Amino acid sequence: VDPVFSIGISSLWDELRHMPAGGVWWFNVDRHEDAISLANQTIASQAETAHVAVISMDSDPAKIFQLDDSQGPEKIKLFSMLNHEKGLYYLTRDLQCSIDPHNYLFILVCANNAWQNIPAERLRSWLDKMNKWSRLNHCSLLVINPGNNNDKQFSLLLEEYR
Amino acid sequence: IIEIIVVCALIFFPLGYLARHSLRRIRDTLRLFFAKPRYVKPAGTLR
Amino acid sequence: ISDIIEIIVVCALIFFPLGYLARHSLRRIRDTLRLFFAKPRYVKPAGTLR
Repeated sequence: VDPVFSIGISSLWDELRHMPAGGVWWFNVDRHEDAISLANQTIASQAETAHVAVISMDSDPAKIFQLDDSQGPEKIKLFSMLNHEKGLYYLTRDLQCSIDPHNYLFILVCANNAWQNIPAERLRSWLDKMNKWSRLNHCSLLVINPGNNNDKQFSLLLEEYR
Repeated sequence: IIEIIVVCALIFFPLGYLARHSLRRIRDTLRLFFAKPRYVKPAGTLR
Repeated sequence: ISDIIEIIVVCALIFFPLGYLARHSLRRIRDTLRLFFAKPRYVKPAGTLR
């Protein structure tokens, strides 16, 4: 019943492209401009009835996130958070106070090296809470992290494959 | 007297049971109403 | 009349947390009941095949 969302990559097989509602998918990019372009393409590639929203850091999302005039949803919600760990920690409660997450998509475009100050154990706990919240609310979450030294973070993400 | 008190107790016991069963709903509604975003401030849904 | 209303309010007040704790600790109560005797039906242990 819950619709599946699509990633913004042209000529990509649906096996690596389709995303069911109620899970978490992680994306890392070499450059922040690549993150912005991917986020804009994902926004433009979603369905009209899809509920998609974007959360950014250290900027005003109203001036850096756009939609295609010919394709994409009619409207999306723009959210701004402080460049701090507490913002990421409270994200769930803030969005619950703001948006009903059922059949609704998260796109978290973080700043450059934003996930460098997060400790390993707290990151694991946060990921577990996000996954449980996604399953409970049947909501899908996408995180785009522009970073260069996330090899240890990549290994940690691999270890939490469940 | 005692009979009416027992009736009220019988009323309120499943009532509280159902209220607890909707704990998540109550919490969600209260968070919607009070609306305390401590760190994530919605800038605005853009067109 | 007034005392009747007071007593009704008192009973409601005492019995609301009664069911609140009944639902809150329901899982623990079921676990303790399972522990005591319950009814281990259907699946039955055959034996320790060493």
